[PDB]
Amino acid sequence: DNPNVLIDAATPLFGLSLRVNIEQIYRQTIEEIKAIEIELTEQGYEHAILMAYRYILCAFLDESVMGTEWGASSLWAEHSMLSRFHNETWGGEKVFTILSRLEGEPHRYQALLAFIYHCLILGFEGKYRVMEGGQAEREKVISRLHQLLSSLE
Amino acid sequence: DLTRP
Repeated sequence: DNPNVLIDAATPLFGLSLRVNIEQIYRQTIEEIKAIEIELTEQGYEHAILMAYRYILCAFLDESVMGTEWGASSLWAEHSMLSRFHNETWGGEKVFTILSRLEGEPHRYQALLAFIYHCLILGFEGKYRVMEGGQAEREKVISRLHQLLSSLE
Repeated sequence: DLTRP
């Protein structure tokens, strides 16, 4: 399949994430995450891959909301996407743990790798946001991942 | 499971 399939499936959530009735957007986001999962399952995508995808999507959206001024004090902070879908509260470390595993089998996981690259260049920081020297280290991650994607042709 | 530890 095409390496952009998971990016394509996530485009409504990327737009949604970029502009962040708070209650409203919260609920539409929960519904859309599940709808995307169902759509990709129908297309025959592997459950384990879809759970890694969903995990990263949740962490991405949560970080987008926690970056705002109203985020940490809103209903979203109280019960985040990652908490509702994966029963975890941050995701900032585990996104990169997942990335490292996927990079152990990169041809197999090309589409999810491409998705993670897109998240990174859209500004996802995770653990790098609060790491000393984190901005430079994150740029090294992005450079390595671009090189990997390039080597997968 | 890719989302383990």
